[PDB]
Amino acid sequence: SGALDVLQMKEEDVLKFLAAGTHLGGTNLDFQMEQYIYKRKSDGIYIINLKRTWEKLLLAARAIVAIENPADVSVISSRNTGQRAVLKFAAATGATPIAGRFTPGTFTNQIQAAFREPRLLVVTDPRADHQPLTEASYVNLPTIALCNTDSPLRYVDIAIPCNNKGAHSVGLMWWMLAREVLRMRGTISREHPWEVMPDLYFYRDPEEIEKEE
Amino acid sequence: MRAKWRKKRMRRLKRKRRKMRQ
Amino acid sequence: TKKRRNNGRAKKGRGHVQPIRCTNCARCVPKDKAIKKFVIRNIVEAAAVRDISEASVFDAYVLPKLYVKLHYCVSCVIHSKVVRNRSREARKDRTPPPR
Amino acid sequence: EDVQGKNCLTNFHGMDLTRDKMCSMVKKWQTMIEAHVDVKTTDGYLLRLFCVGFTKKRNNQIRKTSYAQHQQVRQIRKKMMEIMTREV
Amino acid sequence: GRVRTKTVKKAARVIIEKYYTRLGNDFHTNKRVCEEIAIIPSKKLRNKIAGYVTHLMKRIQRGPVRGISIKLQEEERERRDNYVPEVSALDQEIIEVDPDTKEMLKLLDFGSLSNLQVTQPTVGMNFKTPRG
Amino acid sequence: PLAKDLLHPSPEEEKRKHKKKRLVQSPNSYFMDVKCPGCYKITTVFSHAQTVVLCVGCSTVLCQPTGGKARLTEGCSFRRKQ
RNA sequence: CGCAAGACGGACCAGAGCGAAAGCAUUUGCCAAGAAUGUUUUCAUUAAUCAAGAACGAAAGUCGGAGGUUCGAAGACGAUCAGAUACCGUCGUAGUUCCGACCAUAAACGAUGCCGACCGGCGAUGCGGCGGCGUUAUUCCCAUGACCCGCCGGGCAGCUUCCGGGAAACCAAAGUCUUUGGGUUCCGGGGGGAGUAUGGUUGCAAAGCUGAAACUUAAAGGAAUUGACGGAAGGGCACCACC
RNA sequence: UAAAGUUGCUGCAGUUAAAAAGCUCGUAGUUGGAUCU
Repeated sequence: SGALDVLQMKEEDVLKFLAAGTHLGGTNLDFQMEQYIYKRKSDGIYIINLKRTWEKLLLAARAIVAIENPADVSVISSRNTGQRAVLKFAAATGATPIAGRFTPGTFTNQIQAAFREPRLLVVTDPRADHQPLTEASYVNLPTIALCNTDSPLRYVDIAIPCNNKGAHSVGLMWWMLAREVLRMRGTISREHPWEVMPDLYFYRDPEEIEKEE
Repeated sequence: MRAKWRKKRMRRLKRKRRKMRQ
Repeated sequence: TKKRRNNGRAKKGRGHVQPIRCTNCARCVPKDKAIKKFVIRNIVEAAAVRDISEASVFDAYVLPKLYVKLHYCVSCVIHSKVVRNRSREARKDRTPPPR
Repeated sequence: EDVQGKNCLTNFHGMDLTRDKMCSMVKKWQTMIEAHVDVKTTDGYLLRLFCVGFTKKRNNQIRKTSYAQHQQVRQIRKKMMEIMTREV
Repeated sequence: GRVRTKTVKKAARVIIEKYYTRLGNDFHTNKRVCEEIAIIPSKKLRNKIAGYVTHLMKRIQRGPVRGISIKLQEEERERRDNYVPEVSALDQEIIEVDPDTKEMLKLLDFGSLSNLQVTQPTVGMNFKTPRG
Repeated sequence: PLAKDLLHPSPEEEKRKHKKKRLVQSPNSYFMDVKCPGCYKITTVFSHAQTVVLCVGCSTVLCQPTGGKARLTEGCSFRRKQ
């Protein structure tokens, strides 16, 4: 953010965060995520400070924007909660998505069909996307992760403190990352709300899709 | 040979030897 | 080479543990090292439950159970197949069998 | 005690719990407190009452084991003995 | 046993993915189309491939199977990926907020918001599973 | 951490520590002035007093020794200094 | 149904506690001791490790005196075995128990000296202290006891380890080691001969402590890797197997 | 004699390869906290 008034977090962002439950973490706390939480509720849940969340999201957006080729940014989600959000982020931003199983050796085995050498690496959950995070330590690949209170920070260079468990929170987090990346690039402005609503990134389980239709 | 039994045999040898020596 | 970190027993911070006798062979085995089974079994076997129930003087008697604590040496516990040998990695699993 | 009219007349001679009951109340993550007194009644009968009590886990206990400390066990045993003596 | 080997399984998967248009549910029609659109060098293997194609057609008529990526089911799935509700699920008139997160928002310079309803904190600190 | 500041620790983080492990050690104890209904004079009582403190104006004990802080009897007002 | 003897103290009993170790579990009382915690108490370097010396030291064993239930070296029988006088079974003596006096040895083991610093994380657990929503118990005014959520100190443990180290197994110590020095005690120098001979010394004895050499040898050994094998387990298979 | 960092003060080793005394006191020995311009 840089303390700029233009990059400050608005009331609409806080409304979205509270509606999605992004500020609500887990009952456990990683010792490297202590600087991002605010307090622990009477039911043991740690509250994630949304100032720090916005700061880390803007830092991650800066890191993504610094990658000149958008395709050199890789977005990963093995869990289905963040899969559709990852595809939407890649479509809007231009990054290369890996939704589902991450084949081991994707970054290290040059004699392989699905071999790619990204310049940046973004994952929905360090604990669930541990394979690409481990392989990023073989190819000098910096990593951005959406980290809960209990997320491990090994090989994570920019941890965005957020609830990565709930579908609403994951979708909102990926949507805001895409929106901030686009705003920093120049495409779409920050004077009027973005035309894409956050629910385009939310995961819909089979029960939900059957009920809705 | 088991070491315990080797020690036992050596001890019996010493017992006989000290029996014969006065 | 050390096979187990706890030396196959559950003794920490003490010198001596009183021995017990294996229920099969009567071997003197330390209580911490011994393999203990607590068997809570119905006195009437499941095949005979219906026949005993019908011949009962009292309706709704709920038959009693048997409470026997079993102590085993390592040899007899392995032979009886209460415990089995495990891999070097699965040896560390202390969770009781889910059954 | 005596037989008249081909009826055998009995008296209280002892009381006990069934083996299954006692074995069922002895669980593994609690303290069992036992006490006994030799106390005479007012008609010359000398009794030896045995009392057993077990430590209870609270309805919101997260701790696996509920153990009374040694002084707590001694106080419980003293109360057991006092109550039995007062009641006999 | 009647386990189909990788040859017939993979041939059936490719035939279904590539010519899903022509294949149906009948063994005889599947046999004929499989003979037409593929060079199967044996008739026993052709019949095995056609039989597994019929089995997999029954499989995919009842939902999506992971080995085959036919264009119609992919189009349906992608259409489901673009579904957007009329009103955002985050557009709640009232958001229930605990007192501690309200204090955090106060420290966050967001304390004047009227969408927030302060809920009673749970007076029980019983949030951990009992040990054992 | 890898960059935690030791010269300027947070006050809560210093009250958390052991009294000897703080940057500058300081006791967890204090002295209180305890008023009794049976008297008027000043009775300064150590918070961790090991003695039975008696009010000179009555037959009422002021505090009782305990493994830690002294147990002040109900009905006495104590004001802590420093 | 009782009576009498000795022995033992099940379940509760836990990778729980205490003790320098050996070791320690029925109630109650007495006697002396002890760690940790708390302390804005006192003294003010009184300390660490330790040749010489000293206390304690499982079991077995020895000498006296009791006791002698059970088990049981020795021994006597009975047993499928080619052959037990082994394993199994029935008996059974010293012992096993207690009181004195010896003995001073164990895989007496964490096969890891002690004292002191620094170096990750987490969840528990024992003790003491401190703080805090709430739930439960003694007349309706409070502590306090049992829970609950935490913090601090010591302790028994549960840990990756690409901090780090190792030959590795593995070890938050077995780390802070060729980037080698915090203090100090004991102690090893290829395998055998050999913990033997001899001398001394202790002991009633059994034996304990200290303890060689001639000679002999190219390996012995540690960790792990693949195979083979197992009168080892799990899952399958075969009328060149069986049923 | 060097090689032998296989006598190690520089500079070895003692969980499993050879190895920490069963344990604890203890005298000599060795070592010993801050602080004076």
